[PDB]
Amino acid sequence: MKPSEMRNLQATDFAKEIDARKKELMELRFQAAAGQLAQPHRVRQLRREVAQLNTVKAELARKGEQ
Amino acid sequence: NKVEFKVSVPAAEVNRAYDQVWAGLARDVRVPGFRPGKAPRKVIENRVGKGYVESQVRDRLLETHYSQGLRELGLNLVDATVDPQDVQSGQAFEFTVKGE
Amino acid sequence: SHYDILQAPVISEKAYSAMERGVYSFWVSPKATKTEIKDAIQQAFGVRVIGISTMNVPGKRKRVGRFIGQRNDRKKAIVRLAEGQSIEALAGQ
Amino acid sequence: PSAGSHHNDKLHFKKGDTVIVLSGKHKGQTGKVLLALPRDQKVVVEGVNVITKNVKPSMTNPQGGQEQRELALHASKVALVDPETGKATRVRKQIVDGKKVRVAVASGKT
RNA sequence: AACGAUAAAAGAAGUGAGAAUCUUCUUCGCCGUAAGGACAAGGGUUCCUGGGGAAGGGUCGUCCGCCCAGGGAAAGUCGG
RNA sequence: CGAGCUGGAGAUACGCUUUGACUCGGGGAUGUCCGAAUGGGGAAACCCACCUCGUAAGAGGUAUCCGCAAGGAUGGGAAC
Repeated sequence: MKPSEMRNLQATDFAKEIDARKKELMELRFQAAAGQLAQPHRVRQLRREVAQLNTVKAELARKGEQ
Repeated sequence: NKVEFKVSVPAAEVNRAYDQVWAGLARDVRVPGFRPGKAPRKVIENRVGKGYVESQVRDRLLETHYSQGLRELGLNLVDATVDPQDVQSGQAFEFTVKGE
Repeated sequence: SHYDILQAPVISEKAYSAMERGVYSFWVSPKATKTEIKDAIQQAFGVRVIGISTMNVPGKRKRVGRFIGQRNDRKKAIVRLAEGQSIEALAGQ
Repeated sequence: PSAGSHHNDKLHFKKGDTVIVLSGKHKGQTGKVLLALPRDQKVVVEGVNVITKNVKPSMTNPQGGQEQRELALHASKVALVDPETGKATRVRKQIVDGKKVRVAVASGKT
């Protein structure tokens, strides 16, 4: 989520997580308008993890370029 | 003074038992999904088919027994405690309700 | 790109009676075209689509109060298949 | 109502310590604090018990008389009181955790 | 005082806590280069389904173009 | 800082926290569309492009004024 055991990934598998939570949340909305969603926290934490990706790679564009 | 009453119901008259209540209530309950008159199959079990099924029917049948029980006798009974039992995939359903 | 452009599912009675032959419909974001979404519904599930539409869809709604009413705009897309009768399990719903 | 900004955002008590009640009803009534917050400044002690009744429109056979719940309070009590008398905080010691301060008056235990 | 053109109404059936005034039926009448129908500007979601009844409706109101929930307008060729 | 938090409207459930959450300090990164806005157009938030980099997506450039290597500039400020 933040440890050094995550930012070590390159720009191939690390970016794969970006489109991993967006698609997952997509199958969570259909249950919100059908009465099958019983995990309100499945959205809060999810979106919170999505931000823990585009922020890391963004740091690899200033610390290694100046 | 503690007495526990029980009942054993065969899976013979349990399936159709819900098929008449589920479809029966659906023709009355107001669901934003569809209008009161047409119901698919795989939609009601997703809307309230979680705790508004075996639970509602259970509390409904039991309440009827206590209600009519006071209409045929006319004497308030004592205090009883109903206990919710785990529901199976669709077979014999038993329960245990005792009291003082 | 493929999983993007979304909004909310559909559950009417007409959107279902027609879904029996192969007529799906999934809402989309307040901003989307027809060419970009076309390749976001086929590569999302795995089937070719012919028809697809998308346009602003407002809906003023409220209860009580003097705080006006909000206008929520959510475009809707009604795709269609040629030979594909089912995709996964959403058709047998 | 200033959101009860009279005092401050902290609390001189915890949610697992023994706190009594005074300057009110039931004198010398000891108990344990459960729920409490610095915002609206509310305290839930197992000592002060107030019989209340809940009202529910229609939730699958209502049937609810007068249940037994607790009542929230304010800074009308004294937290950490074992010397059979109300005290405060003025002795700060340490053991093996230099990341947490201690409280004491003439004893040392808490 | 007035309840907003002197194109009127009647009965039966139903509903309901309660109906002259809601519904159904069958009659009566009035418009018919219109008091029919289709567009444009303009309004905005008033539309349809189920509910409701304080307020608006110059009486009632169980009804509404009133209040709430939901749903409803998918065109390479009609307009732009 | 510290053992609570999950905004006002306080309601329901799921959850976030003693491997130091919330909150307070203070820096960073994201920053749709409009708005001098300056890509071109335009009844503000709408329409239409072109080029370069490139798996799709996606990113950046694209007014005019003075010097014309950098850079600065025409907009906004109650009152003074």
